[PDB]
Amino acid sequence: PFFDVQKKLGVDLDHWMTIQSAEQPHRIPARCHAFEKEWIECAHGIGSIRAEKECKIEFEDFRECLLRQKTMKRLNAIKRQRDKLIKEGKYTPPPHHSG
Amino acid sequence: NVWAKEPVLVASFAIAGLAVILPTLSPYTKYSLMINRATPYNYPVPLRDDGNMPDVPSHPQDPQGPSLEWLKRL
Amino acid sequence: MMTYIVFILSIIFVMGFVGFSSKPSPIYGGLGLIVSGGVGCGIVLNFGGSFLGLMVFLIYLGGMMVVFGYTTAMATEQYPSNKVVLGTFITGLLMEFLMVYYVLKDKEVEIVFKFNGMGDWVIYDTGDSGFFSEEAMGIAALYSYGTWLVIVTGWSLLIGVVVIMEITRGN
Amino acid sequence: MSLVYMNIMMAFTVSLTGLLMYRSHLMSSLLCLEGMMLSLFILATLMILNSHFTLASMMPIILLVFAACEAALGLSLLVMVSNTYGTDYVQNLNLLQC
Amino acid sequence: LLQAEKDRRVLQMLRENLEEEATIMKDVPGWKVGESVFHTTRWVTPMMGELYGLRTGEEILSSTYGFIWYT
Amino acid sequence: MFMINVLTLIIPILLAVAFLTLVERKVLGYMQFRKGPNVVGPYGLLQPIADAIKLFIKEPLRPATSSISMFILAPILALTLALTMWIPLPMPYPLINMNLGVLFMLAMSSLAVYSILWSGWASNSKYALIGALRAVAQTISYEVTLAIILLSVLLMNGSFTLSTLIITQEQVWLIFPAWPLAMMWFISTLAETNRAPFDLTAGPFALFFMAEYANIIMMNIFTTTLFLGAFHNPYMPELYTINFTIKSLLLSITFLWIRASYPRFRYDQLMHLLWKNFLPLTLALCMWHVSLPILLSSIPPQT
Amino acid sequence: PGIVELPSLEDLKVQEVKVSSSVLKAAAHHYGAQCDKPNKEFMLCRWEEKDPRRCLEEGKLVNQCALEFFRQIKRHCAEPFTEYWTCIDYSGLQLFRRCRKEQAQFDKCVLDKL
Amino acid sequence: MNPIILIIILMTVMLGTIIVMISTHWLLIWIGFEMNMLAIIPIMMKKHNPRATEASTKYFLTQSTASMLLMMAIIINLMFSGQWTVMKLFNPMASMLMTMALAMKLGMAPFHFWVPEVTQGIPLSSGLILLTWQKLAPMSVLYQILPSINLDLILTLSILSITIGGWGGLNQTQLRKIMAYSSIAHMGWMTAVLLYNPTMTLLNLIIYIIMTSTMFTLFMANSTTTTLSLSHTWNKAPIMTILVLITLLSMGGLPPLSGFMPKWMIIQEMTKNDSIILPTLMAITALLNLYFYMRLTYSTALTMFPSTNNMKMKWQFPTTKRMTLLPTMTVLSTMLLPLTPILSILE
Amino acid sequence: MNLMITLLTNFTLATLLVTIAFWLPQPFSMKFFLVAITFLLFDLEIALLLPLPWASQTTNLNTMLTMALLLIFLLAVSLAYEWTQKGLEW
Amino acid sequence: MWFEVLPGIAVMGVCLFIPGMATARIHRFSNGGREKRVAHYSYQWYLMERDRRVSGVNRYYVSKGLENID
Repeated sequence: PFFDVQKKLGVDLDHWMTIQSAEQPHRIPARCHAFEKEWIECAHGIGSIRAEKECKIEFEDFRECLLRQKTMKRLNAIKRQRDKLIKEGKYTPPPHHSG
Repeated sequence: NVWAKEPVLVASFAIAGLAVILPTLSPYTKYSLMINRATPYNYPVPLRDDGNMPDVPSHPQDPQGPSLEWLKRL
Repeated sequence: MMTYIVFILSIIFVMGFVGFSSKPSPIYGGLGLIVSGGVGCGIVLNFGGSFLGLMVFLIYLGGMMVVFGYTTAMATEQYPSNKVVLGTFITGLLMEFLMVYYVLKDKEVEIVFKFNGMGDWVIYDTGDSGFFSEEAMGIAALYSYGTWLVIVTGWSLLIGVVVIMEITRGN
Repeated sequence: MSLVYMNIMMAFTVSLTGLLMYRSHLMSSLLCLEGMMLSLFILATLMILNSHFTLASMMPIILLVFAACEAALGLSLLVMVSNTYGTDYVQNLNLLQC
Repeated sequence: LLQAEKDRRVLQMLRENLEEEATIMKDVPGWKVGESVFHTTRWVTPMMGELYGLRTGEEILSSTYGFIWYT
Repeated sequence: MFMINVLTLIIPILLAVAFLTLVERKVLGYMQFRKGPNVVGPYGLLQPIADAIKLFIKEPLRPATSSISMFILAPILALTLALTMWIPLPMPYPLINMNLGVLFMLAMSSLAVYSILWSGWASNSKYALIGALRAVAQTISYEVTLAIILLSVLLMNGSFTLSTLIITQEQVWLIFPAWPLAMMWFISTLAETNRAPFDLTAGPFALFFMAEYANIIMMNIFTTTLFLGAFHNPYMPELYTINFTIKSLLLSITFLWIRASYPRFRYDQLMHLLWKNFLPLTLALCMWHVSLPILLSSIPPQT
Repeated sequence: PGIVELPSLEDLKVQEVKVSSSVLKAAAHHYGAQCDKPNKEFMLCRWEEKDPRRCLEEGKLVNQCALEFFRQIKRHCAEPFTEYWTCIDYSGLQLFRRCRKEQAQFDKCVLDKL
Repeated sequence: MNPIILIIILMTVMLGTIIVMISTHWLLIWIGFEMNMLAIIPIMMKKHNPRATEASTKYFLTQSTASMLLMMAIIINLMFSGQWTVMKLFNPMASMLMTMALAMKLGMAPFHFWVPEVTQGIPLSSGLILLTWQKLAPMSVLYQILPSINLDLILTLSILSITIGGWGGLNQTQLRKIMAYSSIAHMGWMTAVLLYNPTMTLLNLIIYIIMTSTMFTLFMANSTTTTLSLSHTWNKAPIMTILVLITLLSMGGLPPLSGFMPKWMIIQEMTKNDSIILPTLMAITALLNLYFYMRLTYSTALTMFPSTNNMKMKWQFPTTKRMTLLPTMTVLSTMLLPLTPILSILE
Repeated sequence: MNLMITLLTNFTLATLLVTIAFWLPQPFSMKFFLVAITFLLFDLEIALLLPLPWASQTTNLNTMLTMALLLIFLLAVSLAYEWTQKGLEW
Repeated sequence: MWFEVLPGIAVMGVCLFIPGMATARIHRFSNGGREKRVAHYSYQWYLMERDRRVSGVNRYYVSKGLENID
């Protein structure tokens, strides 16, 4: 079983190693701070089932902040398209440093 | 006594015990904590101006805010 | 000498893991794990890596493989290569060659994932005001916030000491 | 997806198969356990660095020191087995049959 | 002051790089020109491939990997 | 220009080591009642040139090896440590300014332990293996002590950059706030260089010899940076380089001078002495150098 | 889904203060004294909205304030301000305890004259 | 062995298991499992025979690779959506690796090859403490992370562990192997109902721990390895025989006796779903693993094997073993039948 | 890669020295094992100690002093235990 | 006497005197009298990057003071 002496004694000795956005020793954020704050406020007073079926949009926003999967997919598609059209030869590219 | 028996151990216990005790009788620990607190890492973030509060000074020259003066004077 | 140096050092890393997972004599195994630890240090220092990758180097390449080679020297003999060892090394090189060939000349290689295949200059910091090398102040916690963690870690090492002496004839 | 993570997970599978299939010496098995340890270390460290997960950046070094003292216990057990026998093979252990 | 110059420079790379993308991708179907992949209406910090993308090697190696092995 | 910097570091190491051989032979000769080597030219600098090129000329040890590649792989590691360990050492401007260098020092000392162990396994039959095994034990027993003491002496300065060390040495020498800790550190440097009064009783003998003496000059330079020295006014580095060279030379002469006149220790006396006398005393100095900067209102400006 | 709303190239033209780093570092404190009063507008904009592409008018304001400040220090005393920052330039990372007497000289110039 | 050192090692076993119970961080759970291993290694090799040495070697290898595969599952969890909260996981692959790690931690059918070998060459006290705390420590974790597990994992391991602890078990007269195969069958039972109502799993954990404590206390009362030694215990004392009768029948689970109560409630809150063929298969195998209990009872207290003299000598000495707590655990373990609505004492 | 350039130059010049030096002229004890494991465990405790000079600038100083003294105190208890209990004797 | 050993130690000390002095000379030569800028933090590297960006020569040593204000 899981017990709750952590809450019972009033010593929150283990809740600070836990998430981001708990106060760092110098007040700096992580890379996805605000996404976490809105996601935690979305799924706080929630029985973890309408958390699964209701906060899905902001959770996917947070996941794609954390890993940046499909944004890299879009950038990689741009890179492959740029490579094949410079292989073609149309507009010897002025996207680098000059016209 | 044991000063002839195992002397480096007794010296280690003595310097150990004074290292335990000596921060209790210390007129400099509050100085240490003020030095350690008064060094900022992040940006000192401003705030929305006033509810006409006699704090949070507008010019950084204004000494109404809490500053450091025991730094320059050792 | 170019951009994908993290990827290339990762290639040498997985080659080193194959090079002692082929089961040689364990002093060759210690050599393979030392080479693998050095290039893993290279990878994490390429991510920077300012403290932790130089920190592992004293422990594994400073304190662990020493005792592994020590115990290789004092316990087992292995006094005289083989078909099975070098054959597994060949098949491991073949599997790495196949995976990296399909990373190179295609889009992505999927075990069950979508590994977006290009070298990682992404992602990285956009030149922030770090000023303290965030690893450094992070590990410069554990003594203000770290009440429980270092206590149970040191307690586990103390119990490790009494365990080792008991099994090696306590008291 | 930060492509290098695929290679380090494949390296984890390399070290895990090297831990599981092992022919003669227990020392190679223990050293591949150490390699698996290094793989988890590096993978989690690159994740925490690119996340700027700066508060709880303790995971690499503390995972390291714990599984290092695990490897120390394994060294002592291998020394005890090699002390009560001649060698430290996987064979000469077929006593105590299941 | 450094913060203001940094913000103007990263928005400069954003504007010029989306202009480059709008010039370069008019062949593929779909493709809205400047969609964040994310959903919330917030300025996310870019990922050093949105800033230093398609700059061909030299500046991105001297920018990302500069401090990492500069002495 | 950077490869020119590297070659101007690692070209004078051969000069330094060979002239250290003549200097140790002459200084032992005058601690004794001997002149010479001085028949081989004036005072014998061509004498280290001559015996170095002689040992290159002389026919190598025939194998008699086990894994030829491993047998060559150990001394190549020893000499590349001896080369790659003068990179962050500041005489006034070091080659690479690092965030941390002292942990790199201790890590490369442990790689020297690897060199000893690999040469010991790949060498020969069982008796030399037992001898090199005891050598690895008596080498590894001191990296506890030296790392502990180096940590407690940098704790007065808080940072690892070591240019902060050359700043913080400006007022007093660091021998005055820590003399016993520095003394025990110097004994640990005698342990790491593996010389008399500590016992060790191969191929290539010249390469193992080279690694030995470059390790000695390394520890002497790191000592001279670490515990003493003087200021450095910029736009004149010759002044600090002169004072640094003179103090490091006096300390290396003192090092060989301490070697010159003491018998070798018993091995169990060596382990007994190290554990039961240096290890509680190092712990005592560590706990006092922890609890003292929180006393005297002086915790360093670790930027 | 939603597309970003980037600012134009018409707002991305401020007279940029293309000055070097050591002179900007040595000219920091009195720039904190006279100017840097209306840029906490910019700081509060940046910390009440986490969204540059919006607070850029105040970025143009701090840009013109810093350029006006360096104009004002350019026209009057000191010209040995140039001597002061080139005294502090070649000293590695710029410690401010390096060239202290000329710091006193520049302070006495700007105090007795401005 | 020093008694101070044994009190310290018991303190560290309790510390590691309480850290597994109480923490909310993943590193702390891994530390608790590792410290449980490190402390439980010198309880084994309490003597210095090579049997305990090889047993501890096998146990250390399997336990350490289970610990590191658990750490692999956690680092996969932070490769995906990353926070150190013991909650729903965020990968079927990570949950798969994690439940297979815990299946190595506590006695499961693909992974049970170390359990009879680790129990055979050790004394009784080490076997008792390893069964109790090494079958208590992962159950808290599985009770935590149940809402993100593919069910076929848990159900396949449960079915196959019940039938392996059944079929393997008809062949050994080594009593430690008998109790180990019984442990495999009951851990299959106690894992089976994890995704339906875990109150049944924890109540079955309580009942199984008390039953195994009674059984091993009865074996520690008179040192036996085989059934013939139990027939000599029949000759020397009669009350141990009726205790072996009652405790073996309560391991068998008969409805007048308290060992039936964990089976019956499992069948109830399993068949309130659409699972019927799976309960009747599990309860047929529960009929199967009673047979070696029954031939053990036939060997001990009901038929009688021929005895050897010097039992005549042992008559002149009354019994002088200390029991830790035998009779309280016995009547708590066997007469607990009309206290079924002490089900809801748990959640 | 700059220190990798230095490492490459040192490694290549060392291999040149070795290969031009070579082309031209033509049981055990438990007491051996206890010291190595004692090294290993005290070295891991050194690894726990050594981020102490990183940490000494925070707003929680008394607690840092207490747990740092606890770490060296535990290390001293381990040392004195194997000292008194014939761990290093001959 | 030890007058006959001081040439050996003298020449070997000169062999140890040379590389740091020549290295510092190459440091001062490779930036035009400047010292090479040390880099340990992201803050110093970003300041160095904007310094070498504003210089026009893409070189961080020119140091462009006060003569591009207005």
